[PDB]
Amino acid sequence: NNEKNKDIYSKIKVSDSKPIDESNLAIYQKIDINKSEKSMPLYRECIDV
RNA sequence: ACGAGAACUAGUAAUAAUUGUCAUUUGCAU
Repeated sequence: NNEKNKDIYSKIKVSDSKPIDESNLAIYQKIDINKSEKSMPLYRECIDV
């Protein structure tokens, strides 16, 4: 419940990732999943499963 | 025909000699 979590932000440190080789890269469409499905006109590249 | 008249307070040598504008202190927490 935001217990001074902004202060602990400085006391928790995350290093960046190691590289991601291409073969795990693929393109996906944005899907608006509601009771009837709809597509978003553009795509986003994503990391594969 | 003046207790007068002559007569460079002159010559030699410097501000020198050893010293550092240094000693610590994250362009930092989203």
